[PDB]
Amino acid sequence: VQETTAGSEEISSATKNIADSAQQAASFADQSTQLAKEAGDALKKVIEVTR
Amino acid sequence: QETTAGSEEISSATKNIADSAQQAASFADQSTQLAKEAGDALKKVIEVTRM
Repeated sequence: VQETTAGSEEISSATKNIADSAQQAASFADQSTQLAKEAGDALKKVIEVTR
Repeated sequence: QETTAGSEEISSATKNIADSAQQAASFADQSTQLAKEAGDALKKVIEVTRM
């Protein structure tokens, strides 16, 4: 039970690290998706301008 | 027996996160690579425009 609790404690520690890292990775993925759509909305009025 | 059942579902979850992570890391590499070339080709459209 002590062996198991020690491995369970490691799984828990890792599951927090994955859960905090993914919530910040996702937030930069939604910021990056917005800066791509924005830089696209910019660039198409430079394609319209070059035309 | 309940722990054994749980230890199977943790393995399924571990694998689902490991696969999701690998693929997402591939997509992130493919994404950073095209934002370098798209920006290099835009630092040339700025020179054709200013020309």
